Amino acid sequence: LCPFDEVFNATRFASVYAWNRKRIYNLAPFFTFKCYGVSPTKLNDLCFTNVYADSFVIRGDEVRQIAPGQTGNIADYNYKLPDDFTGCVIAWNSNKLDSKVSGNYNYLYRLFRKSNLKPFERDISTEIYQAGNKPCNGVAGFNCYFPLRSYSFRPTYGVGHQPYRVVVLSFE
Amino acid sequence: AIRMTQSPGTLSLSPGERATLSCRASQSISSSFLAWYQQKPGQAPRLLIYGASSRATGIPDRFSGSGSGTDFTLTISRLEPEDFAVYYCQQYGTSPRLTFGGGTKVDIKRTVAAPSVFIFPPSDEQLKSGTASVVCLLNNFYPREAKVQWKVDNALQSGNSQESVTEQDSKDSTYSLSSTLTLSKADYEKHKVYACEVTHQGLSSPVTKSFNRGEC
Amino acid sequence: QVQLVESGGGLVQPGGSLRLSCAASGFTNDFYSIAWFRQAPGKEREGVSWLSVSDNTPTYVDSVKDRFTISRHNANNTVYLQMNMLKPEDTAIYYCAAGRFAGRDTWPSSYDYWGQGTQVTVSS
Amino acid sequence: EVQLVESGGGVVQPGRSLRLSCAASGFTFSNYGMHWVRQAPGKGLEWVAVYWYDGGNKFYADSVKGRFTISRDNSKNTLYLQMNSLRVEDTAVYYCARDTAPPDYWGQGTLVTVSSASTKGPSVFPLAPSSKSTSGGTAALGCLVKDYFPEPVTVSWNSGALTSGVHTFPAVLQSSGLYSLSSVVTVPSSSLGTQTYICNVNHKPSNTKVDKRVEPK
Repeated sequence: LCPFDEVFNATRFASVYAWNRKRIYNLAPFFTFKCYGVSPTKLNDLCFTNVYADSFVIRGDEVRQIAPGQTGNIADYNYKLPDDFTGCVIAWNSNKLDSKVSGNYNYLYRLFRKSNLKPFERDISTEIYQAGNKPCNGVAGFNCYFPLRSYSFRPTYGVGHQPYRVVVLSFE
Repeated sequence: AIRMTQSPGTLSLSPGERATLSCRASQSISSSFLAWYQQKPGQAPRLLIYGASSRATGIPDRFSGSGSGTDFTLTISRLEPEDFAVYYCQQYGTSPRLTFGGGTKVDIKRTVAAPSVFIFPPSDEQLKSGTASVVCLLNNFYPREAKVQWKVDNALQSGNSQESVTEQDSKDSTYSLSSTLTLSKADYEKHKVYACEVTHQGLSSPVTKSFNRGEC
Repeated sequence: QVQLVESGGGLVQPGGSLRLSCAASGFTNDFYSIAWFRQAPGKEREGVSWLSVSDNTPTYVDSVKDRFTISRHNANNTVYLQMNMLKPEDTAIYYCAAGRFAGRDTWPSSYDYWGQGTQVTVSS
Repeated sequence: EVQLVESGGGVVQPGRSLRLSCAASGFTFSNYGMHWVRQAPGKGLEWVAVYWYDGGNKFYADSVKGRFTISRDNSKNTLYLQMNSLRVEDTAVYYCARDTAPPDYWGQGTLVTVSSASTKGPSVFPLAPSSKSTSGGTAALGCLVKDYFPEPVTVSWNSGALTSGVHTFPAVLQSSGLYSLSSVVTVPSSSLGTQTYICNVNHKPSNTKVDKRVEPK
């Protein structure tokens, strides 16, 4: 059987900039369930070459970016989906698992990058981003910032700043 | 890089008072990435506040944080005796580096106490070994700011004295200080008068205690 | 190009019924989905019903499960939201929204196409 | 709930090596990043190094780059810090703490002392009470505990029977690499000729016990 429990019921997820990929129906209303290029009721009647399971965590206001033909900080610099993306995107509120009770600073995001990410590109570079004219040479200073920032997941925030675990299923 | 400066250096309050601690940043900072700590002597730093205004699990509600941009504040609504300690602020969250503040000490408060001054000549047994240490004691004074200067034949010494300060006493809230002048035996027996002059808020005039080498 | 036409609101007593309609125009094919968002006084847009058109699969939040019924009439390309056993809780401005996908979302921003809201008021 | 416990910290001559250990319990260790933070005596907290969980990126403060190496064994729930080419300025209490911004729960804190000396006991010299320098009816006497290594020493008066008015000052590291401190006690001047005053100095590293009687001059 395809290891779907290992991805959905995993104890922790990876950051959106270093999203993990696992090379491999009824749900409930509190699950964001969007599909592109294919119908969910027809998945049992189709055979595919490879099924990739990408998992990561973002905040609520950024779930809209995990979609084809979208722009933003997460799509351009962390995780981009192609314009002809064939698959579904799944997301749920995981505030009881990745917030103050647990205290999981496992979810990062990329703030600065020289160009956009190509579809299905993962950039784990931690080189000081040059935002000015002078070379940085690995020194955090003016116009030379660290390209990774943190998520400050608090309990008081309102869904828009709460953690959502995203599982993107690609059908090749 | 970012530098975190705390003010004031020493906060002198009584139990039951309201404490206001400051943390100023060299740059504008997102309020999502500011922390506060409490550290007691011999203990690890215990997290109080994260994200400028959130209390960690277990922190009493008399601790409150605020601020945005460059100015942040830790407020203690009511000082309990357990709250007197050292507090640091931190600019975490952005880069891996964890820049910390310089520290603000919250100590007990008290009436002004003038120091009792005593001077100790070096022992004849230590002079057998070639060194002469003169000790100047400042006993049970408050506040902590105190000046100790060594005079050898009315000549001001510098670079040959070290100070030690006791922790604020639990019983009377005073401080004590010992300044030790270290000279060679040869230098010690070249001169006659040895005095340490003390200036403190509780003294109307600076007090000088002295002894002449060789006298009883 | 793409346009959603909403109608059907009004004033009703507690317990009555109401039929909202969302008419989708400039869609090439059946590969889109409709969602119904209601915006209570002082509340955010909240999905209550979803319809994946290509699959004809409905989804409802639990508070409206047995009272609300969503369906589609193919002829006029219109999605209907049949609201029965209406309660004062259901008073809100209702929106229908469209996106080029098959599925459902709680996030309004995930829908690039909307319609002009219709007022639903339930009181005595 | 969760707690950490460190070890390994100890005296080490400059240029030599030492490895610290941090034992974690009560949480899924492999899911959290870890930080070493140090604090020199009488100074503030200085960040040392981080072992991120996500990619495995290791970052070191500029003061320790090339000399310190951080590592971890998730199967044993243990964090390590290899300290090579140690310098005097590395003397500090080193704290093991989570990377979870900021850090939730820290560790005990071991004390690494980098100094080039040998174990040596202290010489005890009397600080004799004066016959004329009586500050308002009270006299001061004490003991100078000089030239020992390493920390600490304990000072009691009259085998613990004298504790009121006693002040044992913190030690200072002299330019000789050896420690020195004074312990004093204030007593009534009328009892200087009647009461015997003895300071009991104990230095366990060198197994040295000294009783020095303090008498007026």
